[PDB]
Amino acid sequence: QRAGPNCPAGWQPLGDRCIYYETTAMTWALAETNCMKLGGHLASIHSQEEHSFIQTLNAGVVWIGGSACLQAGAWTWSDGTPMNFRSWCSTKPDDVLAACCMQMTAAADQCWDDLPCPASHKSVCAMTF
Repeated sequence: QRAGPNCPAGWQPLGDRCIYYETTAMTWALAETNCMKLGGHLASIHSQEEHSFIQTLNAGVVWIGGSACLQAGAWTWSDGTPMNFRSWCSTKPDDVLAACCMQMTAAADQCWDDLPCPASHKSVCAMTF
């Protein structure tokens, strides 16, 4: 008798860790809110190939990077520090109040590009224990 796979319940312990995914267009507001109630936040990437994962699914854009709309040139994670690895294309254009919620389109040629926040795109959430 040894009950204990990975996650507790109402989650998705794919492999070992725990991650979530959706399809219906639900931006930061719709995603983050529902995601918060679950227990986690907008997933991220490190192994790179994992980035290919969300790109392989294809279901809109993915809100993953953080946010910046109350400082002078300061981009970080959702609520921490910044990341690395990103040689898709040149740096994002502009960086004023015009955009507050970062965004990485998913057209293959769209390349990363900040957004103003309203753009109901699929949700990509991850988590651990």
